[PDB]
Amino acid sequence: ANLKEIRAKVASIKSTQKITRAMQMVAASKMRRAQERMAQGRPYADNMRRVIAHLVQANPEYKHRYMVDRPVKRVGYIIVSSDRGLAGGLNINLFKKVVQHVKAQQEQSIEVQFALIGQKAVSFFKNYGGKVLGATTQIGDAPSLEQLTGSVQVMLDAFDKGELDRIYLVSNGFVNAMTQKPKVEQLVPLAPAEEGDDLNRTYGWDYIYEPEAEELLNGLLVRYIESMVYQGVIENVACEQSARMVAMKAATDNAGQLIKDLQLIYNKLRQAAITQEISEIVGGAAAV
Amino acid sequence: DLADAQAQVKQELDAAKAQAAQLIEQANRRAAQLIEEARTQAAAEGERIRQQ
Amino acid sequence: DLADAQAQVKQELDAAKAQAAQLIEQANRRAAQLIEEARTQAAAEGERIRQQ
Amino acid sequence: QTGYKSVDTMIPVGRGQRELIIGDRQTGKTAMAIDAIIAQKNSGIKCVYVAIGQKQSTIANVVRKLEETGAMAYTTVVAAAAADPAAMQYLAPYSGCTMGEYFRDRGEDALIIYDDLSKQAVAYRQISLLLRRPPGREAYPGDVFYLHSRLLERASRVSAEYVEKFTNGAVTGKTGSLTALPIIETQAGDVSAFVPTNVISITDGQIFLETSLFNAGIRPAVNAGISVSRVGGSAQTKIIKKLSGGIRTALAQYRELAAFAQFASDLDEATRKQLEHGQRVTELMKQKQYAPYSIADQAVSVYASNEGYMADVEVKKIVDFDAALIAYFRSEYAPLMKQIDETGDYNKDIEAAIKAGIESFKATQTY
Amino acid sequence: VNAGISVSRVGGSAQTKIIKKLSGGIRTALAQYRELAAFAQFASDLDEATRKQLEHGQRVTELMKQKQYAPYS
Amino acid sequence: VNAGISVSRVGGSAQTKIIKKLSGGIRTALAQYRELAAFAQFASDLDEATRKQLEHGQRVTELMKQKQYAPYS
Amino acid sequence: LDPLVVGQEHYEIARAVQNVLQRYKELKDIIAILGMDELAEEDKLVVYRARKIQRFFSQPFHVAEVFTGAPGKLVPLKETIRGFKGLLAGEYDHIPEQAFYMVGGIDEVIAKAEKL
Amino acid sequence: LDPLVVGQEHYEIARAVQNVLQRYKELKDIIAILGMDELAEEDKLVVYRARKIQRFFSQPFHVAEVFTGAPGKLVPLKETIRGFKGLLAGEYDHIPEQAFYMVGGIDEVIAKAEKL
Ligand SMILES: Nc1ncnc2c1ncn2[C@@H]1O[C@H](COP(=O)(O)OP(=O)(O)OP(=O)(O)O)[C@@H](O)[C@H]1O
Ligand SMILES: [Mg+2]
Repeated sequence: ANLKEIRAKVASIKSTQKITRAMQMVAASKMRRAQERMAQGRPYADNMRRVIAHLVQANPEYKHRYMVDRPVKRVGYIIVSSDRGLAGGLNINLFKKVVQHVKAQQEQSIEVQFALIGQKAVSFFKNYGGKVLGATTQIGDAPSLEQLTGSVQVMLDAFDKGELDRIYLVSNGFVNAMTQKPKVEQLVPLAPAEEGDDLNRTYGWDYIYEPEAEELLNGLLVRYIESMVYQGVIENVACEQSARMVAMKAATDNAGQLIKDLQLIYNKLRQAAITQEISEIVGGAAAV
Repeated sequence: DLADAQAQVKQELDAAKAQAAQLIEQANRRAAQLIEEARTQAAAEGERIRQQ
Repeated sequence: DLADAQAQVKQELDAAKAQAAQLIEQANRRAAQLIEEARTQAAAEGERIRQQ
Repeated sequence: QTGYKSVDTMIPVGRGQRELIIGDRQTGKTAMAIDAIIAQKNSGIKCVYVAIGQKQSTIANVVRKLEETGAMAYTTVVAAAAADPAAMQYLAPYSGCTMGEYFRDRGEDALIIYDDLSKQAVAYRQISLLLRRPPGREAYPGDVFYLHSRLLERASRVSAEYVEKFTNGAVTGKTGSLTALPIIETQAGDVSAFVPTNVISITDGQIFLETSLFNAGIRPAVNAGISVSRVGGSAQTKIIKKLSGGIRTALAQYRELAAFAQFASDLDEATRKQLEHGQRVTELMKQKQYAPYSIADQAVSVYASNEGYMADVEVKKIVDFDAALIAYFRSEYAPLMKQIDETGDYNKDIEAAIKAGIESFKATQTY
Repeated sequence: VNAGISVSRVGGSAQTKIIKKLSGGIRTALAQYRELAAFAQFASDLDEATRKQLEHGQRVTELMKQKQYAPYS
Repeated sequence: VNAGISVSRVGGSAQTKIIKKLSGGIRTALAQYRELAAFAQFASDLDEATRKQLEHGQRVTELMKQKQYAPYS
Repeated sequence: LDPLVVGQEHYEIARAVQNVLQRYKELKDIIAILGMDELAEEDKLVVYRARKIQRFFSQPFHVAEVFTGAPGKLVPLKETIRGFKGLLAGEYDHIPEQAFYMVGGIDEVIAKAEKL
Repeated sequence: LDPLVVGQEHYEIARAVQNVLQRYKELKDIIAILGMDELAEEDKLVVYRARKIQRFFSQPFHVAEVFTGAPGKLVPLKETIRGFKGLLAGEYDHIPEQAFYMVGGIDEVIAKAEKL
C-alpha cells in the first residue's frame, strides 16, 4: 500500500517536530528580552507620578478634566493585540472579555467607540462593526512612542470635546512565565494613584513654575497617559511571546503522538504486505 | 442634496419591481409543472382503461 | 439650482415608473411563454405513452 | 458531448477515444455513463449499454429511466446479471462490442459503455482458476491484460477508405467510429491494484471520482487534479476550446495552495483573491442529474466566470445565479443560443452578444 | 556519507596514531551540528554560544566535501 | 477496565436488583467522558456543563480501583 | 434519497447535514496539531453544530432499555426534519451539546436544556 | 553531467542553475504567505532569475508550423552556455521576463526586448 509514502510522511512530521522546538527556543529568549525591557520604563512613570501628585496636592485650587469623574454617556476602548497568530488563545480571550464588557455597557444605554492596535484587533472589530476612530498596524516588538501617539491622541481629542467620558485600556497581564490574564482598566479618569503619599511626609517647599501651573499640569498629564499606554503595550508583547512558547511546546507534543500512532499503522501494513506476498508466491508455486 | 435623496428613494422602487417580477415568474412557472403532472396522470389512467 | 432640483427629481421618478412598466410587463409574458412551452411538452409526452 | 460542465471543459472526449471512468463505490459512475448516453439525443450516434454482474432490479431501473427520457429509441442493452453463469459475464462485453462495431463499419457513429469491467475480470478469474491454470498477482490469470486489450482496442475511428472497402462502395463519403467508456471500481482509492493498473495503461485517459468530494456536495465528484485526456484540445468545439483555459488555470491555482484554505485570515491579498476565485469556479462545476447542458449553456457559464462577472456574488448563491442566467438566455436570446449550438463558432459578434446579454442580466434580472 | 547512522565496529584500533588523536574534534563537531541543525534557518535570535557551534559545524560540514579520483594521504 | 469497549449483552438481568437499579448508564457516562476529555484537553473556555462532566468522570474513574485478592460484596 | 421521491425539503436537509459532517471531518486534523483558536469563526461554528448533530442522532430504542434503563422513543419523520432544519438554521446555538444526547424529538432537547 | 566529459564551464553553469531553481522552489510557501515585499534583498534576485530561467527553457518546435510559424531554432550549445552564464551573472537582469519566452538564442531575446 505504498509504504514509502508513509515513511516519507513520518520523516516529514519528525522534521516539523524539530522545527517547532527551535521556535520555542527563540520564543523563550524574546520573552526574556521583553520582560527585562518592561523594567526600564518604570523610573520615568514613577518620577512623573511623584511630580504630578506633588503639584496637584500643593495647588488644590482647580481640578483638571482628567482627574474629575463626570457623568458617563460614551466610553472608549484602546485594544492592543498581536499582528500574527500562532500564539495560544490570547487574542480570542481578550476579545471575549471586551465583548462581554461592551455588552454589559449596552444595558446602561451608553454606546462605545474603539481605537485598535494590531492586525488581529483591526480585523475582528472591522467585522464586528462598532464605531472605530483609528487603526494602527505593524507595531513590532520594540515600538517607538511615536507609533502610539496616534491612537491615544485621537482618544484624548475625542475626550476633550465631551464625546467621551471614560477610556478603557484593554491588554494582557504578565502573571508568570507561563500564564497570562486579560485586563480591562480605565486610564483617562485617572484613579488617584497613591495620592496619600507626600501628605504626612510633605515638606514646606514648592517648585518655581516657569509657566503657569495649569499649563504645566496639562503637559504632565498628557505625557503620563502616553507612557502608561506604551508600558501597557510592552507587557502585551511579553505575554504574546510566552503564549507562543506554550503553543509551540503543545504542537511538539501533539506531533510526537502522531508519530507513535503512524508507526503502529505502518508496522501492521508491513506485516500484512509480507503475508500477502508469501501467500501469492506459495499459491503460484503449488499451481505449477 | 435632498433631491439626491429622492433619487435614492426611487432606487427602492426598482428593487421592489424586480422582486415582484421574480415572484410572478416563480408562482406561475410552478403551474407549468402542475400541468405537466396532470397530463401525465391523465395519460396513465387512460392507459389502465385502454389496457383493460 | 434649487429650481433645477425638482425638475431632476421628477425626471428620475418618471423614468423609474417607466422601468416599472417595462420589466413587469416582460416578466408575466415570459411566464405565459413558459406555460405554453410546458403544455407543448406534455402534449408530446402523452402521445408517446399511448403509442408505447 | 457528455453534458457536464467539468468533463467537457477539462477532460474532453472525442469520437473514437477510449475514456475510463474510475472511482470508489457509490460515487456516481453509472450516473455519469447514463447521462452521457442521454445527452446524445440530437448528435445522432447510437449507444450500447452493457451490464455485467448487476442485480436485475438495477438493470430494470436503468432501462425504465432510459425509456422515460426517450433515450431508448437508439440504445441496446446487453444484460449479463449476477445469477448468470461465469461464461456469460465473461463473453458479454465482446458481444456488445460486435453490436457496436456493426455501425462503425458502415459510416455511422456508435458509443458503447462497459459497466464494471472489474466484474468481467472476476468472472474470468473464476473460469481460469477452475481450469487449473496458474495464477499470478491477486490470483488473477496471467493474461488478464490480453483479455482487456483485445476488447478495448476495437474501439477506434476508421478512415473513409476502410468503410468504402467494407461496404463495396455503398457508403463512400463518410467515416466510422466507436467510443468506449469502461467503468472500474477501486477499493479505498487503491489505484495500484492489478486490474485498475492494467486498464489505466490501455485507455486514453481517465475520470477520477472521489468519495470525499462527493459527500462535500461537489456532484459530480470529478477530481480535476488527476483526470487527463490524451486527445486533449482536438476533441473540443472551437468556442469551448477557446474558453476552457480560464477554468483550467483557475482550478490549477486554487489547487496549488489548497493546504492553506482554512487560513485565509493570515495571507496576503493576491493569494486571498486567488482563493476567492477558485472557490467560485469550484462551486460553478456542480450540476444536477439527468439534465445535461448543450454547448451554448456551458459557453455562456464559462464566459461569465472568466470575465469576473461572478466576482461580486457570494459563494453560497452561485448555483442559483448560473441557473437563472442560463434560463434568461434561453428565454431572451434563442437565436444566439441556436447559432452557438448549431455550429460552435466564436467571433467578435458572438462575444459581444454574450457580454451584452450578461450585462443586461446583471442589470435587470436580479436572480 | 550519512555520519549519523554510519558505524565501524573495529573503531579506534584501525587508525594511525595521528588521525586517531585528531578525529575527536571532527566527531564532536558533526554531532553538535547535527543536534541543532534546525536553527540554521532562523539565524536571527541565536545566542552567542549556539551561534559559535553552528559556525563551526557548517564549516566542518563544508570541509568534508571532496572530488573524484583525488585521494588524500 | 476500558469502559469504552466492554459490554455484557445479558445486561441488567444478570445482577441483583440493587446493583441493577443503582448502576445506570455509568458505563456510557465514562464512555462519553473519555471522548470529552480527549477532545477538551486544550479547551480554554470550559463552560459549566463540560466542567461538571469532566469533574464527574474523574470521580467515577478513580472510584473503581481495588487491590489483588480483595473481593468486595 | 432523491428529490423526486422524498421531496425537495427532505433532500436539501439531508445533503446539508452530510456537508456539515464532512467539513467537520476534514477540520478534525487541524484542531489536533494546532489549537481550536487558529480557525476562523465560521469553522468554529461548524464544529459546534457538527458535534450537536452527531449527538442528536442518538436515540433510546424500545429494545435497548435492558442495557441502559431509559424507555424507548419512536420519532416521526416530520419531527426529525423540523429539528434538523432548526439546528442548521442556528436557532439552537445557545443549547449546550449535552442536551442533544439520548433524546427523541426536538422538544425533549429544549426540556433537557432547561432542566440543566 | 560530469566536468571530465562536458568541460568545466558547462558543469558549473548547470550546477548554478540547479541551485537557483531548487532554492526558488523552496521559497514558494513563504512567497505565497507573506508576499514578495518582506523577503530579504537577497532571494529576490533569486526569484527573478529563477522565473527568467524557467521562461528561457521554452522552445518553439519546428515540426508544428502552426501557431508558432515554422520556427526551427536548433541553437548551438555554445549559445546556450553563453546565455545562461550571462543570465546567472546578471548582465540581463534588467530585461522583462516576458522577453525570455518562446525564443532561441540570446540575440533573439535581446531583439524581442528592444522591440517592446
Ligand atoms: N450531479 C448529481 N446530483 C445529485 N445527485 C447525484 C449527482 N450525481 C450522482 N448523484 C447521486 O449519486 C448517487 C449514488 O451514485 P450512483 O447512483 O451513480 O452509483 P455508482 O457510482 O454507479 O456506484 P455502484 O457501482 O456501487 O452502484 C445516485 O443515487 C445519484 O442520484
Ligand atoms: Mg454502478
